[PDB]
Amino acid sequence: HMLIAEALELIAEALFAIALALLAIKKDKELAKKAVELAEKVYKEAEELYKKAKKKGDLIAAALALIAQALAAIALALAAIALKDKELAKKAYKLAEEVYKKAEKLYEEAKKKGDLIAAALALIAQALALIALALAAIALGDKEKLKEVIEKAKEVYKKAEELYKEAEKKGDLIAAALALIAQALALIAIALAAIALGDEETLKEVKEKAKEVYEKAKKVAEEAEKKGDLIAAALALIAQALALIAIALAAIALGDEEELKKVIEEAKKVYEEAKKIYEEAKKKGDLIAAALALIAQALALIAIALAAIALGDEETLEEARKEAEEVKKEAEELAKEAEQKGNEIAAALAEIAIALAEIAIALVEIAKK
Repeated sequence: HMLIAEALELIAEALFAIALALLAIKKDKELAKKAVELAEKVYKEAEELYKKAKKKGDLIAAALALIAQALAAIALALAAIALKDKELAKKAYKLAEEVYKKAEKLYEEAKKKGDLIAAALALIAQALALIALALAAIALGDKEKLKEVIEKAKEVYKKAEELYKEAEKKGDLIAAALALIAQALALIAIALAAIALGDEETLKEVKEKAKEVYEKAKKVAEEAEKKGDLIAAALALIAQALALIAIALAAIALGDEEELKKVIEEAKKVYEEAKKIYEEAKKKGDLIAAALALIAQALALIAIALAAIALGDEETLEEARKEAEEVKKEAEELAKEAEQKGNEIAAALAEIAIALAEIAIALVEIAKK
């Protein structure tokens, strides 16, 4: 359980570098270089953790190590846009390609052994790596690289759909929710690539397919709540928020103001539902499920922030910023309670919610002036 908690801490550190790169978009070159140095350090540390997890046979810890590697490449690509550095954008592209190739081998090994949870996490690392490739290709202006992102992301979407159906037939609702997370992240990679290419039809297909993921995640959350699995229910709410982020990105490029207003309404329902799961998880003592509920709250506020910025809704933007600070304070209290009871996994997951809430705050500051 120590290798899993170590990888989750590296995930939170990678998200901290993303917020640093997002804040540099203030237009500060030295701030963008500080986010670069943190991203390369997290990438190297997660590489050593991946080798240790593979040496011990912990496929779950090895997959989480690759997820931190993909988030480190995303921060490197975001710094490339702020610095206009094509040489550094090429390095982020190369590092993201190595994560995609490593996660592909791990997904095959986990599928043959029956570990559906580890296989779903490997697909999440592939989808996150494709987001880094899309951002790096945008900084380079490579139309050939943008088309490769769309083709690879379609393979991740198809692999996650087969894994979701297999997990649903076996009753593994945790792996089924993780498979829907990889689908929503893969659609985000396509949306970013289709925007730079100006593909209206592909953006229209992302919107309808993300709605299908949103409806499937609502069914998993209701089934997990009936069985008493609050961990799977919180993961299903995370997939709901990530699917709404993909719909917002597509509605932004297509100029669908009515769809953006529906995203805010739906994301508010996910945020309120995640608050009920948090109260139920804390009452029964499930600190891992409670931390995942705060993660779903932060992602739901990110979807609200993106839609309100494109709509110019300052009242809703101010509301999401206030709720983001409330999530950050609650996660700090949960981290103290988790370490007081020796639950290092929940303590690391609470740190991920803090970094996610800081990303939403950075998004609000980006639109201010």
